[PDB]
Amino acid sequence: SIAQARKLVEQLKMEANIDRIKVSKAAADLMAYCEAHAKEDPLLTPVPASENPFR
Amino acid sequence: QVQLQESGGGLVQPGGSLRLSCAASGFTFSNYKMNWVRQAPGKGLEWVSDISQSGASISYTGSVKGRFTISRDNAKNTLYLQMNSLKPEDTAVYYCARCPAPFTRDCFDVTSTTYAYRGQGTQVTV
Amino acid sequence: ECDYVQMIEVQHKQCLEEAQLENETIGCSKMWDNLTCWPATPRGQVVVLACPLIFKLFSSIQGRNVSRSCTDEGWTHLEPGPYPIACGLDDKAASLDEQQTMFYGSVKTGYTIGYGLSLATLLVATAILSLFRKLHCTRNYIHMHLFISFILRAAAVFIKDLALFDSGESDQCSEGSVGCKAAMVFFQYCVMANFFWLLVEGLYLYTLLAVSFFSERKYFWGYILIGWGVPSTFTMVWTIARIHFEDYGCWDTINSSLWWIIKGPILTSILVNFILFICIIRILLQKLRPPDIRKSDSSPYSRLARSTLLLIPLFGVHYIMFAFFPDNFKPEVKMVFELVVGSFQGFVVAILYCFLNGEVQAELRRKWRRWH
Amino acid sequence: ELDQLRQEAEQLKNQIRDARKACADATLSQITNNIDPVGRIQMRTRRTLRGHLAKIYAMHWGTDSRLLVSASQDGKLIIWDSYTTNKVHAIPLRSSWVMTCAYAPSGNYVACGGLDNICSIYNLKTREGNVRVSRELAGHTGYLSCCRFLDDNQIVTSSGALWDIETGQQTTTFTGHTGDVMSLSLAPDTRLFVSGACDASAKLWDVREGMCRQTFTGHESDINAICFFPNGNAFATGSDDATCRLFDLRADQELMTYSHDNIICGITSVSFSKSGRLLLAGYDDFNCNVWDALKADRAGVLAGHDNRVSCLGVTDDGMAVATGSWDSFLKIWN
Amino acid sequence: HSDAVFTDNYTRLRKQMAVKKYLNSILN
Amino acid sequence: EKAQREANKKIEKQLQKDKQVYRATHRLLLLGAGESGKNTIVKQMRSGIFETKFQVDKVNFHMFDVGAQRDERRKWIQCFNDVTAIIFVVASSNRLQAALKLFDSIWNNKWLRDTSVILFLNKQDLLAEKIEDYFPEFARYTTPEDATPEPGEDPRVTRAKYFIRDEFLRISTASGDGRHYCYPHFTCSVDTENIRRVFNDCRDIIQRMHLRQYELL
Repeated sequence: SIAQARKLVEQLKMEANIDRIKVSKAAADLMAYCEAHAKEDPLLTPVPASENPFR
Repeated sequence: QVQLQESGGGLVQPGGSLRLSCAASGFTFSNYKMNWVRQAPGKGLEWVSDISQSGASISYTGSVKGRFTISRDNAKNTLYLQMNSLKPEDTAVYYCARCPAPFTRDCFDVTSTTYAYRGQGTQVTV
Repeated sequence: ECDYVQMIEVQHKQCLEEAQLENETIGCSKMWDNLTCWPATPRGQVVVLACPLIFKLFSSIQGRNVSRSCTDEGWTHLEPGPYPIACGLDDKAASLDEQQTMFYGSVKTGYTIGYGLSLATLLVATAILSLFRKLHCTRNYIHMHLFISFILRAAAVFIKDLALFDSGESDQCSEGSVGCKAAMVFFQYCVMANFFWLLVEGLYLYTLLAVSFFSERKYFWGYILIGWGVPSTFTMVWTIARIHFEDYGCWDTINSSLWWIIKGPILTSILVNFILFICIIRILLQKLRPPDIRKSDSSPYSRLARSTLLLIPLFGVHYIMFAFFPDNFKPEVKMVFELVVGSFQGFVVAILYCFLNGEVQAELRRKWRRWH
Repeated sequence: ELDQLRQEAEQLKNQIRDARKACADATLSQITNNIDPVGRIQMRTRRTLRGHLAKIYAMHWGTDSRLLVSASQDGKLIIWDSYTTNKVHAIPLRSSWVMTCAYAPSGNYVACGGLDNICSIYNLKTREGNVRVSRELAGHTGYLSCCRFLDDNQIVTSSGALWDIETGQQTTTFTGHTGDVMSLSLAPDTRLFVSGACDASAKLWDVREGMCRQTFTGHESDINAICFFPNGNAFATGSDDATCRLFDLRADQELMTYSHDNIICGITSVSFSKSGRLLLAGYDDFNCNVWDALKADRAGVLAGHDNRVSCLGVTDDGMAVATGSWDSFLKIWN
Repeated sequence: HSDAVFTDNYTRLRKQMAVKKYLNSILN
Repeated sequence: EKAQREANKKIEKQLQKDKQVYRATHRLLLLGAGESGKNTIVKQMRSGIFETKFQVDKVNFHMFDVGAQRDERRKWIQCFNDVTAIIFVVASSNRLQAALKLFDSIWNNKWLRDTSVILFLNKQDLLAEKIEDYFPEFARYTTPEDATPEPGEDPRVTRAKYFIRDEFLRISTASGDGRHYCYPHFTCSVDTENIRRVFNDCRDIIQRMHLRQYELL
């Protein structure tokens, strides 16, 4: 399993060089995305029957 | 992540005794049934023993029945395996294995090769 | 036995004419008294002759003779018997008739209330089996068809009771309406259809057990046919036989051979069923006992007994117990046992295969949770 | 030799763990504590599809959110019209052991695959009017578990790979997983895709270069379902440990764990809504749970199904949510 | 069956009661 | 709308006519411990899944092999929960321990607890080997009175074969609870009674299912 171990080490080294932003910024980004499209989600806000295909 | 580390083993005279430890990380110890499996040099993986979640159900293979015993401790998240009256046939690499699914009284692919939920294993020779 | 009252008015009209001869000592000729008429009487001697045949019914004495004269004051002797101008024996066992009619009324109320309870249970059972789409299956289709058969049988029982006994007995004796015959025909059709569906239920489980690799979908129409059309064909045959031969008003009498046309198949529809039931029991036995090796399978014959007990109402094999009896204990045993068990069979089947069914209860509880 | 390979591998894992720990100071739950709760959501069974014969594994919603594809063990790939509950197409399958099915964004092609190790591509609309076999990809060695269309000529498949429809050849292989890959999802930009295998690791692969950009751990059992967030910078995984997890590519770590003590059953299907606020996980207790992605709260319970839930899908416009289970029924919920 | 024999017996009993009552009513 | 309805009714009638034959076909899952003689059985009866069609007494049977699949059988085995039975072959001649563990895993599965298992002891080479060290319990084992050995067979071979049968049954009867049953058999690779044994076992399974439908079992 020498070749497999070398491949795993190379993969880990490649994953070590990626830049990670802070978790708070990503959390805020997803929160803003959810709140921006909240009015466009019929599941979150029930759609009026006038324009609803499934009744 | 899930990881299993085996400690102990070494070189002992035939008919001696030695104790092996299995440490688990990344999951709850009490939610999975645990296994010991040996692989002899030049041979495939061979199941050795199994212990249930609470330790009520404990069984061993017929090859080492009456000689090897297994126990578990959930508080220390560790499993102990005591070997007494060793035999030259028991020269193999030992692996501590976790059943893939929790809260299941059975589990598949314990002795399957390239198993994800298996530890590094230690060589035991006499 | 209404075919005797007619001769009373026939003889009244025959001798209603005025006397043609008045040369006798008292002048008695050709008038009708309460029972008999005399054309001419010799006052010198009196003869003894047999009494009218109307009282032949319910009479233990045959060939009785009484002395009858013409005199208006007395047709017969002063004290010939209980009633002066009647036969020697007229009335007996007064309390026996009252006790018999009381017992018949009691058993009538019993089987009517049993049929009513069975019908009330069967409507809701059929509604549960039909409205719910999940339970739709061939076994449940046979189960709901058998429920409809029982419902029709109970409805026919009620209609026949309304149109036969609730009406005035004198009115029924005087004349029998076409509605009476229609109600009797519907009653016989429903009874035979119910019997034929108990057989179909037995045949379906038998075919299911003995023949595992059987396609029920392409043979369901045959089961429907044998359960419905054959009773209809036999009922129409009996009706046309009654119309052509021995109508005699309402078709309630069974003393004619044509009753066998209804009695014949029904008994068969029981007997074969019983045989099938027996075979089914054997089919269970080998599986109920330890199949491969000996285990601690305590009381397997007890399990067989409980399975038999729960299968009694679905097959209706109990009828074979007192079906073979021609006349042995007919009023106090065959009728009482068979009317009570027949009235409660629908209720027992409904509570055993619908209310106590595991799948039906498991679906009903989740439906109740959904609705509340 | 192998020992120092393992030693520096463990050192690299420790470095990755330390880097992940340093980048994390507060969780998403702490930030979303101050937002209004979603509330209790009621969903009703608007349509029921009963045409199937056996247990149903996978489904894929259409681009127009009106036509859908369903796959059951009877060997029939059924194209349904979700509006009037009228069957559009029924294609017999060579192998009855179909585990996954996909619907093309253009709507002209449909994918199926399973234990036969072969993926079949059919043309929905043709000149002669009957659906035929258009492509037969048999380069895989493990059983196919998921497939997704990138375009009319590019497809991605999950086996326990990238394919070109025109040539029918494996132009890119995504290796690195230790267990059988069970689920696969496509990002909205059709540039990256996450694959979850029979292990705690889920790997993100770039479509073009074909290598594993990121690996995410945290699960305790086999991963069965995966689905990208509508934003495209995050995804959700459902495993057999009765827990759901949310990961993001930018931070490369776990956000929160959706789990309950009463739940001891694995997750088989996850699909985000249009806004991403609902997770819509499918469980083995014959019911689905609606999970709030920001508050880790169960919004509602979908207990209409009688058997194990295998597939759950959400319309592109977020109109209705379809769910198939191990009973031959597909139920539509709002 | 039991229903038919019960019906026949009951209608015979009712007819017998009617006939006996008719005869007893006219004592003369 | 109508243009969609004729297509819908055509597809509905096609599905009905395909269901008329789908319920007439019985699906069986063939499993074995690798080179345990299962392939010889398949050759006697006759790339991901290898399927065999055979008709017995005008009844179709459709058996599925493992095929070209990895040793990780935890996931795809769940696809065979609706099969009529799982024919599991064991080399009775430590592969026996591995076969016992695999049988234990199959028997106790939550998804496979409703399907029956037909156990076959294909390798009847105990006569050649005349085992005791592998299973210490076999030394004190006694032949049960329920055994029915054929004439001309050595008593030790019978003792060993019923010892293996009881070792399988103790796992089989540990948690069977009546929803599924196991049917062990002392068959051989060249034996022609495998088809008849499978036929009888399938008939028994379907009869038991019918009895359970009426709550008679």
